[PDB]
Amino acid sequence: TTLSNRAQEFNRRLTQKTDNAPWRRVVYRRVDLMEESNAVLYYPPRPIGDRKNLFSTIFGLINSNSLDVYEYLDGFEAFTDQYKIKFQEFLDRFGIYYQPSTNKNAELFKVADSDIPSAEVKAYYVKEEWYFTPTNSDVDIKIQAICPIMTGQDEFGEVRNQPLFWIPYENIRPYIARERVMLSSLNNTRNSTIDDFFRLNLYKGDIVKTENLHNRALAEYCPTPDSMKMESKRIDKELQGFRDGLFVTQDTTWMKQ
Amino acid sequence: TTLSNRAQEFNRRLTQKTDNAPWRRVVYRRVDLMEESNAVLYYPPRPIGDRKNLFSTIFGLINSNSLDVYEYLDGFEAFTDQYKIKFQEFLDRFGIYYQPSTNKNAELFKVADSDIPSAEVKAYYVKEEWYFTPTNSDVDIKIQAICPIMTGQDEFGEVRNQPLFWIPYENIRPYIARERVMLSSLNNTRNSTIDDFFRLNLYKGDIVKTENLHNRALAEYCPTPDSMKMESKRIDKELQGFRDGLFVTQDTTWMKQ
Amino acid sequence: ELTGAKLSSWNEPSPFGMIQVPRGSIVLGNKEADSLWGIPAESRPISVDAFWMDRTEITNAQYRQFVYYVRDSIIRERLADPAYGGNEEYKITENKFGEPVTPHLDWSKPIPSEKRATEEEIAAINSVYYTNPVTHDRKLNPDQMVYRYEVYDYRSAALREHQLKAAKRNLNTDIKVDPNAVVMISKDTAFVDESGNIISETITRPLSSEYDFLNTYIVPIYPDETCWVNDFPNARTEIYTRMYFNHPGYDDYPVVGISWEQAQAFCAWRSEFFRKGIRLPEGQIMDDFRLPTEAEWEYAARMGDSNNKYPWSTEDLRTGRGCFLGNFKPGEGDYTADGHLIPSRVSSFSPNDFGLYDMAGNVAEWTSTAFSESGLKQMSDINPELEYKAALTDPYILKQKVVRGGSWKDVARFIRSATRSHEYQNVGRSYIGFRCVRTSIAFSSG
Amino acid sequence: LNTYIVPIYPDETCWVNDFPNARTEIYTRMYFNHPGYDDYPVVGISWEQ
Amino acid sequence: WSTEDLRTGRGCFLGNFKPGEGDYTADGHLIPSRVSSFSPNDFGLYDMAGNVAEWTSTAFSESGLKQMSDINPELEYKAALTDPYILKQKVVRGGSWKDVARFIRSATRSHEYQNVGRSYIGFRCVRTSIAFSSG
Amino acid sequence: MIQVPRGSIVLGNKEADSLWGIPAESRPISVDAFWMDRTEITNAQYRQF
Repeated sequence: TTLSNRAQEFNRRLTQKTDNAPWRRVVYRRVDLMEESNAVLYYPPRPIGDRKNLFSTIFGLINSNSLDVYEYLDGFEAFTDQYKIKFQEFLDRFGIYYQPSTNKNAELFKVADSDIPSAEVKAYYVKEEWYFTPTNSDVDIKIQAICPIMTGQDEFGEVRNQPLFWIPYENIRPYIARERVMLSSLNNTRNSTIDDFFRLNLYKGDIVKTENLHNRALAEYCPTPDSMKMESKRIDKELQGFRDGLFVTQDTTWMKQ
Repeated sequence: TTLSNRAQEFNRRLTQKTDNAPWRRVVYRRVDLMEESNAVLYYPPRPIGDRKNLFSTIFGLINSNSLDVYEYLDGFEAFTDQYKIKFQEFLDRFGIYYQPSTNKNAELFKVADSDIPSAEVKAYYVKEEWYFTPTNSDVDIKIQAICPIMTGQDEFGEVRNQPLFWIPYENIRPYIARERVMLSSLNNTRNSTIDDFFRLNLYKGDIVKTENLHNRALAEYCPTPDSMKMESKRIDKELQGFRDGLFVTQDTTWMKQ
Repeated sequence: ELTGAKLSSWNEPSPFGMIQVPRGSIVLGNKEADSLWGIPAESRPISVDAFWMDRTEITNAQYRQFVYYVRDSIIRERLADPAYGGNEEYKITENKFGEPVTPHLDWSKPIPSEKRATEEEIAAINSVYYTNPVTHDRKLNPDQMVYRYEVYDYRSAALREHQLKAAKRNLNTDIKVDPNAVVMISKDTAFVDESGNIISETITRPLSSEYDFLNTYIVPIYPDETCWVNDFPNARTEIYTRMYFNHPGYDDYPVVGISWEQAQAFCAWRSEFFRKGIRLPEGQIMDDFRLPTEAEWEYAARMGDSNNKYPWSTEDLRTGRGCFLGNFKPGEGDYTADGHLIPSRVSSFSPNDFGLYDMAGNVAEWTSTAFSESGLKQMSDINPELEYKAALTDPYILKQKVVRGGSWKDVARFIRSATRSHEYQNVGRSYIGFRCVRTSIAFSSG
Repeated sequence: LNTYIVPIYPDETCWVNDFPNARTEIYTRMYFNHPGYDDYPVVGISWEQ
Repeated sequence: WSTEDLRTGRGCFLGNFKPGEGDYTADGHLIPSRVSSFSPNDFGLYDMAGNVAEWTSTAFSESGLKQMSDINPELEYKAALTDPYILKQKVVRGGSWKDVARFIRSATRSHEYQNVGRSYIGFRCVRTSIAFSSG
Repeated sequence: MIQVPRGSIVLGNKEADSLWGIPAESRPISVDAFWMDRTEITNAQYRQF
């Protein structure tokens, strides 16, 4: 139910504020779920008991009309009243059987146990920014949005990748902050929560897009999957080359003289 | 709304006056928007939220009948009552769908979200003068006018460049002085405003015309795009050779003797 | 012409049995994750100020002295009550000059002896003791010893939202402030009722006057000696329960079973006994004792420089000739390879550089932060300190406090200086003690 | 002619407010009062003062 | 200072500023330190960079350099109460113990509002003189 | 107090830092003579005020 008074005090203190910053950059990444590191979100391929993966929880909230998401138009993204997504258009396009329910407000639309694709979702988009704290002068990361993409079969056997919908981070912060999942394949205690797995920056991936003034995506200037991967390594050298160059801890020049 | 009394005091003090000058020259330049340096004006290829590029703001003001522009007749340019441009002739010639609006004074003519070419405008004309301050004896630059040109498709695939209309700098000074845009591709804080980006002389380009007594444009004496570019380098040597020659700071002659 | 003015200067005494820790910086966390265990890596650098520290853990003698003081206070309270006969000599409200002021209790009249007193005095003295019909032994009743201590909260009274007058809440001029501002605040008070039960409640009321920041608690102080039997099942630990706290030959052995609350109660009590004796008239605001924070502990153990992963010179557990540095179990069921099975006598093993003793092993140590697996990233670098005072209505998950350093029950992996363990705030065990620290006042040039 | 009115006491509550989740409370009370910091720098003065 | 290196001849730091990540204490002092601790510059000024920053009497505008004349530059604007909160920022120059080694460069701009103070800004006073050119 | 003599200095830096996005800027100026405070305003003086 409702949190206590001193509980609400703790939350406002921990929220990150980016009102002023003299260096801020935005980067988009593609997190792959078939590598061991990112397997954490794909632990139950199906609903068993209380264990639920991320996509299973997301579909759970929206059936209760207690959450909001927006459609994905190519190129630009903005979260306004107009782009809100109606359930009926979403359900029909992807092909899932649905029936009117038995309770008016408990469930919007009856969903089957396995009709919901929980094992087919394989890659996640994460939109992050790196910012410079003014009062403390240290670098830090903040997450804004998360979008899940899925794969489907086609006549020519074209492995298609299609996005489903965007998500704001704040709307999801409270639902996921208490469900427990493991953290490794060789240790199975449910120590950590999914909320903490984004905060500590434990996912890996390939940089897909960066905010450039010409507004172009990486692929357009990249010819093949071989050549595309080469670009990411140099970009990661720019961000990491910054953090080393900002501080001057020790150089070989002063000692010798 | 209205500015405060001490606000209006600040403006009149900062305005540049060229009433007297013993050396003044006028130069026309062609600023290209596909180079990184001038990309600043082409950040949103389309209207997203509040972010708006320059051309998007210009079309915004004129729909409210709070701004004035003039047609571009080849060769001579003068801003009088006769050459003012009526909206209907302008709209029909370039091919945009329009419909009568719902409010008599709020909007003159309904425009679509993407019918307005905001991604097709690619080059800007800037008309500037270099003048010699009498009371302080230093060189400085002032901007007078800005005209946007666009590109269109044609049956023979002739890349056509057509101007749209001239603009006086003063009429635009107040509308653009508060909208914020970034200043680089590797840093994305909205520190500066478009008003300051013209003042500090941060655009680059190729000199197109200079005020010559025969009144001729450069192209007429230039045969090919190859030969045209050669002329600009020598002109930039004349303006820069002036600023060095006016002051005598240090010569090797006095030291030796 | 603006020469300047100064104020009277006062010194900073050196408390007894204390040592000094200098300033510096250390790297928190280990960079190479253990392949076997599933714990991922973590790292973050910090810096910390100066502060004194206790050489040895809090022994048994000191806790016994605190217990005797509390018992004497309650006895003298019981003496002057209408039921047992009120003596006007033990409680004074009349000034020596002759005026009326707030009452208190006098500490300059010796307590009567067991049999040399009058009858009613004997019946009064016998009021706190306990008797057991089956075994015929007398012991201090556990539930009749309570201690109420009042502490203020300065840091919560200086936030920009906490000021009283409505004009200073927001400094922007574009956002006005309506006169009717509502800010919700919460405090803690404990009420003793008519029949003699302690009830603790949390009240939330609008911010009107400054009394709201005051806090007052009530906590029983007797140690939880029944921990030995409960923690270990199917083992003959009954030998230590009865003896550990009473026998005089273990006076200088470590304490055991103190929960978090009682630890704060002792830390708060030390201040009154210190101050009532010394006088610091002009411009010497003294800082009270408190439990150490996480960063100060790490900095104290890691010997300052980041190379040392253990609190000794080298990186080997054993010594030059076949001896163990710490009182910890080195072999499967071989608790006795280190020399001692139970917590041992302090000052038995060699010290580290600074001067601290028995830094790892023996008993673990309490800490004043809160537990969260993302704890390292959520605090700023200078003087990190995450503090959360729990409310009674919150679930049982949100009141865990970090314990750091390990103890005689831990394997050789846990005695690494950077390893986290959590224990609830309401339950004590058989392998946790505590130690006290104190913020210092020194001058940078010296 | 101009005339102003400005409070002059220094804004000593700055230490706690600027840094969140850090134990800076030690300096607030002492920085301006203790006699052993008389020759240390001032802090918290706004433009007006 | 004389050279272009932050460190000195034998392993010491000139200014009270943070030289390492979270290593505020490599410079010797964590809080603002005692004045006259570090060596002076040529003229005679002391503790010129680091310790606390310093107030300034101009106004903030990203085009600030071009808008003032060369002799005795001074842009002054006294704000009125009815103006928005944007137009009352004043420049602060020199950096302080919170700043990284990039900000202690003598030519670097920082802005802070006129109504709020913080924990790393001080001030110092100057005075126009009357002297004779021949001497 | 100490004395500062007349002269001229070049304001701004000509080589922009590659990492940060700040562009270059430069302008020369000259300034008159003026006294100055050796040390920042200490605590003793503000207390006297």
